Amino acid sequence: QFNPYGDNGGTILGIAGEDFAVLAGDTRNITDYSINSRYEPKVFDCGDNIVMSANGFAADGDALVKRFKNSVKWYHFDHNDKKLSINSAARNIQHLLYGKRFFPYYVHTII
Amino acid sequence: DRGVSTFSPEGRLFQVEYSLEAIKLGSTAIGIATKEGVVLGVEKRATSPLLESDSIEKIVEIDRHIGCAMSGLTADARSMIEHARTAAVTHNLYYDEDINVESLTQSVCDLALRFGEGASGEERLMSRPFGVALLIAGHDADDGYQLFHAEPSGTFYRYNAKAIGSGSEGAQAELLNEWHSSLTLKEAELLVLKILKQVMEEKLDENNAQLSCITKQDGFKIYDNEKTAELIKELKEKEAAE
Amino acid sequence: GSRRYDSRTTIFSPEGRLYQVEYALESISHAGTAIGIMASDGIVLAAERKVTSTLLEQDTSTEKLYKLNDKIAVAVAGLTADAEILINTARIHAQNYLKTYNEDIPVEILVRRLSDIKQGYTQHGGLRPFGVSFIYAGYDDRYGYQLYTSNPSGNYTGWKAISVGANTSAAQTLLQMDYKDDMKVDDAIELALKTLSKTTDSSALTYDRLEFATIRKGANDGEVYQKIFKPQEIKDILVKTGIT
Amino acid sequence: GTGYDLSNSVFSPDGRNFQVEYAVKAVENGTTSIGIKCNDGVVFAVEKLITSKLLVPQKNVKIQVVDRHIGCVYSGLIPDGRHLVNRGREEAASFKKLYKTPIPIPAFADRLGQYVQAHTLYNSVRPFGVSTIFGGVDKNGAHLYMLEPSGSYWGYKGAATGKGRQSAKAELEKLVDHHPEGLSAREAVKQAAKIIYLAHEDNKEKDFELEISWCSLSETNGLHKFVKGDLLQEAIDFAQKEIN
Amino acid sequence: AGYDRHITIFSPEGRLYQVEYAFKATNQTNINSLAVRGKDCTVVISQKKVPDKLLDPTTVSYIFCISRTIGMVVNGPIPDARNAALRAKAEAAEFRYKYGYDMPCDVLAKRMANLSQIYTQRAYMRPLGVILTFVSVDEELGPSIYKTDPAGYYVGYKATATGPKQQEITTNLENHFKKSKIDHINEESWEKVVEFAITHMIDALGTEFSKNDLEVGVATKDKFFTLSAENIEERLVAIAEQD
Amino acid sequence: FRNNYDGDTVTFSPTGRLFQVEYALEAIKQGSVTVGLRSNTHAVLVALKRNADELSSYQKKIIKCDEHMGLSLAGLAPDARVLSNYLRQQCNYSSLVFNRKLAVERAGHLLCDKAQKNTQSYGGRPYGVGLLIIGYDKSGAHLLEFQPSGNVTELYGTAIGARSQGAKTYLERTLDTFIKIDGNPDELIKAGVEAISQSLRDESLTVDNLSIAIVGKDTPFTIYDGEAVAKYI
Amino acid sequence: MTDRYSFSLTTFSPSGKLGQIDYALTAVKQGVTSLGIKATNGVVIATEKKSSSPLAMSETLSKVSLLTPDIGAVYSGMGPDYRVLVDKSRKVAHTSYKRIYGEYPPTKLLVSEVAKIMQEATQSGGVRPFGVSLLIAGHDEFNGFSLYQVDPSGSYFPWKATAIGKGSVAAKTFLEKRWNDELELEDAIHIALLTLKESVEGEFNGDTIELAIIGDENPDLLGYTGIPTDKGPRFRKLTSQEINDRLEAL
Amino acid sequence: MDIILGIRVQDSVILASSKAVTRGISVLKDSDDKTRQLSPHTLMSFAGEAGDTVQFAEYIQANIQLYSIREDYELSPQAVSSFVRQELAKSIRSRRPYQVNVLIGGYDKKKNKPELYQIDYLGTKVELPYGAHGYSGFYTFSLLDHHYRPDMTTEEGLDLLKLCVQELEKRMPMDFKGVIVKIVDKDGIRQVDDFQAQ
Amino acid sequence: GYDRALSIFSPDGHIFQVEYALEAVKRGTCAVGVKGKNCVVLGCERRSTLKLQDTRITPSKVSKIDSHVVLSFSGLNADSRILIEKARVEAQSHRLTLEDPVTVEYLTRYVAGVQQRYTQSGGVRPFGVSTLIAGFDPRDDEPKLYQTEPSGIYSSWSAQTIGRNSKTVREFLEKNYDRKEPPATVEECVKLTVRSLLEVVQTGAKNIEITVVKPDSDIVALSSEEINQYVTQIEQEKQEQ
Repeated sequence: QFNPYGDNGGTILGIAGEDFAVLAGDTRNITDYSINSRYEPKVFDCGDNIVMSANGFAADGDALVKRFKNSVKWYHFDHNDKKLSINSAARNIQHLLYGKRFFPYYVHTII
Repeated sequence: DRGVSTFSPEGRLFQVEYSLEAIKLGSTAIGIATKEGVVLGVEKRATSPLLESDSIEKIVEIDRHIGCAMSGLTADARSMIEHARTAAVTHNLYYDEDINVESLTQSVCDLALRFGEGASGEERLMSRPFGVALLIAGHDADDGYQLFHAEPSGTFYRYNAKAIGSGSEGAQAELLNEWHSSLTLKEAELLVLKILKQVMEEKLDENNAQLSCITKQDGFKIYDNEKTAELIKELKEKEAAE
Repeated sequence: GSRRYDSRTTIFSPEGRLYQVEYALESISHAGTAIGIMASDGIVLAAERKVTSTLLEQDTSTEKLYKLNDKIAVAVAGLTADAEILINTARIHAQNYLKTYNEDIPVEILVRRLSDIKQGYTQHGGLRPFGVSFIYAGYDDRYGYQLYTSNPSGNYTGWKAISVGANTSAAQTLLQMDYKDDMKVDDAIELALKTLSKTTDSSALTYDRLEFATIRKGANDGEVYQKIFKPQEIKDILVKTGIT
Repeated sequence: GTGYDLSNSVFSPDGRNFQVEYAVKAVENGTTSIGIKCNDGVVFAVEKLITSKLLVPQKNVKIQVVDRHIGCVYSGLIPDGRHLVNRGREEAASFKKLYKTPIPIPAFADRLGQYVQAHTLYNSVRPFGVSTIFGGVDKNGAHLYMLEPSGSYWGYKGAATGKGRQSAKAELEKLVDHHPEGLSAREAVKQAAKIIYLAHEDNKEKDFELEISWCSLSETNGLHKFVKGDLLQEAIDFAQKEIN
Repeated sequence: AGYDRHITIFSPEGRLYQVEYAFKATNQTNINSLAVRGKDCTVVISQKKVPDKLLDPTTVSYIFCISRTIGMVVNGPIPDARNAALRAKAEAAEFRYKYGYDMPCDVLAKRMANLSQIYTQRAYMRPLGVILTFVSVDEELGPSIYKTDPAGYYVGYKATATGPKQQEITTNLENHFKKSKIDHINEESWEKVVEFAITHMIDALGTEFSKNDLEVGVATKDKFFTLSAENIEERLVAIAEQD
Repeated sequence: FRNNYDGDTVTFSPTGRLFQVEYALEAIKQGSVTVGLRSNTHAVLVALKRNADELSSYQKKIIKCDEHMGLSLAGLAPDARVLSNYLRQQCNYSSLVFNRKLAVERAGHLLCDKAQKNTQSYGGRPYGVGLLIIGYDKSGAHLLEFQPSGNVTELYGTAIGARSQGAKTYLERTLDTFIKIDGNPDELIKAGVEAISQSLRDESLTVDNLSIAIVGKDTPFTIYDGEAVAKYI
Repeated sequence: MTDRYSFSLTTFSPSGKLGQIDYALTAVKQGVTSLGIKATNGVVIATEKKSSSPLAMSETLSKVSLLTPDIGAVYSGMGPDYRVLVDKSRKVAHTSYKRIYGEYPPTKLLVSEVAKIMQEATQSGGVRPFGVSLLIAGHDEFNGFSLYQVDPSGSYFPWKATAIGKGSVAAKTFLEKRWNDELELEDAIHIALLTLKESVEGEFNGDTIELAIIGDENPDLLGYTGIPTDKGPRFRKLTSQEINDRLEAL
Repeated sequence: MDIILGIRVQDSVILASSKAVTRGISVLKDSDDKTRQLSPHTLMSFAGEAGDTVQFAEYIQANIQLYSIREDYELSPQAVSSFVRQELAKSIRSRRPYQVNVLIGGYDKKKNKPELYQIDYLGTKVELPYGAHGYSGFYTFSLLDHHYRPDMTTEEGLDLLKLCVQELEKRMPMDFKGVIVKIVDKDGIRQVDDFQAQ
Repeated sequence: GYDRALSIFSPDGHIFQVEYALEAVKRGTCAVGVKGKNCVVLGCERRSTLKLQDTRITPSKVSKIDSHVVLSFSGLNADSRILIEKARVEAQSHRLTLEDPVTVEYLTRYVAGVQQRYTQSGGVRPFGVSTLIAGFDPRDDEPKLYQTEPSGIYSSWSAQTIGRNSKTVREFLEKNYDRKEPPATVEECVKLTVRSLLEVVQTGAKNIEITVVKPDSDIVALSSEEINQYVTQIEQEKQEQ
């Protein structure tokens, strides 16, 4: 039958320093025992000083990041360019994900 | 007959212009914004001595940092308030923060032109414009204290001070002179209380008038009669003293 | 657009009256007269057939008395066609009630429903009201015999005796004059024929111009019975009461 | 009585539809535009009034293509024209999608005809404020058409509508008589540039900008294309020369 | 009140003015047509007037091929005529699909008449200003002529005419049949039936026609078709060698 | 006459006019003036914000639709919100689906088509606002003028609103000059202000009264208000 | 597009009149006369085939229609309105009855259905009443033979005999004189032919008159055999010839 | 399942319902009242699916209460049970059927007689001298079939019930934490607060 | 499909359909309500355009929305029925979800909302009804009296009247009701109510009905006599002077 999901491997890491933060991730994207790419960026700069990565099923990870970036864009539009605080982005992302509670984005996301 | 969303030869929407007339007949409402908060005051204007005046609610809380006063067909303002409260709460749920005063206003104004008998643009189901204007006041981290005037036209304006209702033109002229960029919350309180007194048909007392304010520290609060009465007296004094 | 041709059947007059309702009533006022009289042991429904002919098949005809339930019947004054629409929906409400509670629908509940439907064509939809007035005669174990009335507005009221249609003013005065609480079905039957007989805009009052029905609780039984008199039965009773 | 001209789908006592006629007025008040059917294609040209030096030259294009082989130009309310091409484009896309072959010009014409005629059937819509000249090459050669706000359309040898349609038609009729064997793409382009220049007299007040497009089985491979650069200037001259 | 003249509602006299005015529109084209029935064919003649010299004569027609067997000539503005044509073609194609056999001429006429009747009763739909004449050689009825109007009325004819000068064509045809005593043109070839058709078109209208003044449609067992300018010319020549 | 043909947009007058549309166009004239002009590297929007009272703010008249596009409004503010929001969606759609910035000319067509739908059907009303769209895309700098009738035109510069004709004649004169202010935004802006002033009469553009926006070769559409425009008064 | 006429086009006037219904009645008055007579063993309905031209084929246009094998209808007023009513009538006899109970509806019920359709066009939004009055004649096991009249208002009444259209008043009078409750079907057909003669101006033969009856079952018109309980339709349209044969003894 | 018993004696109806509410491995509560009063003289007990059980009962309660105010009258127990049967019968062929069984005990002030109605989730209704839902009948019916008499006093009913509950406590595998008992008679509905040792 | 704007603004800023709705209320029979120190009393007048009615079955004026709240009104009877139903349903719904009966203010706010909605919704006319709603909030002894009108506006009163001649009876109440000392008794409260109705009823023993509402769902309507006795003791108060 048709399986809507897949696993692209990869690993990401996020560490919060006292006045800085880091988000790292390997650049290898795979399928089973094959390598699809040795360099396929997985951590992104989404503006307002926010970095994000949705690891797991690549198609979903891309869709989410893309959706969140658009969210920031509209946030400015609808709130006189107000910067989106990290905590606000976090709550926003919770809703983006829960919106597909019954056909989840198969990803573990960190910002 | 004629459509409810027809343009007059002068480029205005009839139903909206007529809406503004109904609003003129409404009870006076005044708002003054200072760097210490915003003050909102209204004319209760009961239609009989048997009507329990405190059941007159023309000043309502939208959220802890936003409140508003209404003038005109007040019944029409219930759903606007309902919408506004829902908007502010909804925003907080999605973003874990406070809705900006300006955005909340913009949301309310978005219902304004949603009237018609089948206007091509979406699904504007509402047979007529709202017959009430609102003074939306609040505070937020980005632009501090703010006072907005939202009309049935769908447009809103920001004011340092503003009066709507029957005594509006008279009261606005007053505010023009009285207002200055360094008023204190108390100076604003007495000032609103005074202007109301001038335009009110009745003799202003803590029963046919109501004050309220919104401050970053305590948010939107409606002054209880006792607190206002003391301010009335304080006004009468400062006035008789020259 | 269309707005041009919209009569606006549901608006208020400057005096606060509903134009269409008032005109529908004006329409009903020209309809054959129908009378309803409640006795201690039964109800009587009598109506005058507006316009008739030598050739009109009276045996198969029905234009004023309709059976709604086994315990409820109505007398109609106005547009027969409009009435039949309401009659049918009425018959259905009764059966839905029966199916749901396994008890016959209390007379008022059915009248309020029908009246509510009428009230609707009064507040929304932009359609003309039904040009119908009803006299309901029914029986239930909570209020026994009952007599009601509903008109285009959707308003309804209870009565001891009442009339709808033409010359109701006269008819009501005549009834208010000779009605007595202790009446018996037979007394009522006689009063009904007398009233019509005096309000008729016709020559005489023959059987071929009448519809008659009674709801009694047949002593030798213990239950309620509706009887829609047949031409001959109406001819008989007309002779006895002295109208020949 | 009167008022037969306030609603769109209304027939006047003389069997006319005034609102459709009033639309025509908006069409005659617009820029003049034309079409010339040559021996293997069709040419389209239109007048572009230069309101001022602020209008970027050669930018505000008026002629539009449908699919890949059809050209459309119109006079009247421009927005209505675009609206009609959007439909045309959907109509052609749909046809191609089901039948594989690009839509034949005649078939396309009826699609536009049926759609425009549709806007003369109800009073909830307004008729189109444009006359359109469109055409192209297909399985059976070239075809030129002109559609009126009434939904009426026919095949033409040459066509024109707008402010100077009379001058245009005049010149077109001349070409028709003097060339029974058929003009050529190359020739029609120049000729068209002339007709526009001549027809510009009924508007000689404002300066203008010429626009030409063509669809020739030999010059464009049956694909609609705009006349630009050299070929264009060559035609502007041919006109400016015969305008004196 | 006076609006009973704008939408299709009754006037105090019980009339429907919009339907009446729609009839007025059918003559806008100033075209006359007639249909006659042969022994085994049906013919429809119609005037073809091409005023503009800039028009492509080949695209000017008021005769339509509804189906392999049904032909339809329309009296009225072309846009409404084309609306009626498209619908009839759709109705005929679907009838075949759903019922397994070709839609009979008379039935299609009834279906189209019923559609018209609706514009007569529903306020938002306006009637079409046209009169439709359907013809064919029905597999059960033989040569057939059925005509519908803006009133939603329709009936079958032995022959018929439509247009500004309808009355003259009709009386001419009536006379011929009172005489012949049969309800058709006793001719075996459609060519001679087309000639009869044009001949009486000329008598009744007191006019001469060239090959480009006419438009002809012919319906025969299993096929309806229109003639060409040259097919017509051949017809015109023949009638000439008799007068 | 007119009276019987201006009851709505679905009615043509005996002369082929659409009054409701013309009345809508009237709301624009009653609107505060706004100007737009472009060199070959930048496009500038200079708009005069108008105030209700001296205690009121000066209503914002410039909106950003994307990083490379924006517009200035004159007339019914609510309508500009509707239209600007619709425009924001199209620019947004183009980027998400095609990873392509929407061409200024394309945005023009889209606006025209949305506006037109509100002039041919019963129940709706024409938009009562004028718009000046500026942007920098794959073919350079662009300036567009949107009319509620649905007409959109590409210009080098223009102005709309009350007394707009003043600045419009100025630009039509200054043309050969400003169209060449390539590589120097501050000059272009000064030219924009030296045009908007040609339509003054009441007062003189102040700091909380002037509003300017720019986009260009290497300039993401941005809005300057207050002190940020002081250096131009 | 879309019908935006969702309000009534028929409303009450201050006098209490329903104008559109009156006007429809007026349209009916101008219609060609038609009548119905109920005998003891049958019913007859008849009208005039007012040919609109001699080139038209009068057969192709029938004013007397079979609704069910035991029910027929005839009218006066607007023919097209009648035509669609007949289609709707035939369908409703199936959808709302035959498909439920497995038998055709009794005359009164179908008439009731027809009347309902007409009542609606009197109150529904965006329509005008039907401009016709119908005379429906039928027979059913538990009611025997019957004849009804249905007006544009949706009203209907049973008759022993009646007429509608142009000369209804005169015809109604003539029928009251000849009708008795002991008439046989052939007697009614005779009286029908006489009554119709007064209302006809020109030709009066089996080609200008349309007449049908509801009488005995016609096994010969059933189409098959083998099922005892199926004896054939009671509805039968008289032939041009059968009419002439009777016009002679007129 | 939970215990749901009903006994109809001379002048009243008695309903006994277990108090335990078990969720998995733990007994969350031991004082649960599995009953709702539909009207002054009509009581309904219920057992079944976790959430549907109370949601249903309260839905019915609300409807009967609305009927009471609209008509200013109390529907007969018969009328109420017919209403409830129909609700369940719709629900059985719906997307997600209510999995609830009920006993309706009421006193018909008009007939002056107590009535007991048993209705399962399929909408199966029957009137009885006594009944149960689930496995309860299996242990108690032989006792009831034996000692039951139509003229029993409410006191005798409570005694027969006590005997049933003891049989249930002896042979049933689960600990239903005793029952709560209620009586419905001409004077309304009252609860036998003393059955923990009657 | 029908959505014509029936309630719209006129040049002077009025909504005539809502204005006319009030006119229908003025035509309705008078209704009054006065709150005591521990009760609220609702009085209504009965028409007499026709008398030969059956009082047992004819719908009465004061209706119960819930066991602790009642509603009376003036205006179109048919319209009032629609409001009573919606309110009764909302009362049950509220108990079902909040697990507590409605407060009198909540119930009033609801009714008023339904009325306001009908003033700006296509295809519908406003309710030709004005109401008086009274009762006691759950577990509270303080009396409540509210009033609503076609426009959707509402508020609370110490005493109030709607319907024909409400002008008159309001005056009586205005110069007969002391907020300082409200009718400290059900008896002296029911009397004040009858006195205000006699100013307009004009001897109406059978033309006057009073309903008394006390805390904790204690509601009851008086019978002809009980009332007739109040009228009696009152006419004497006059003659005794």
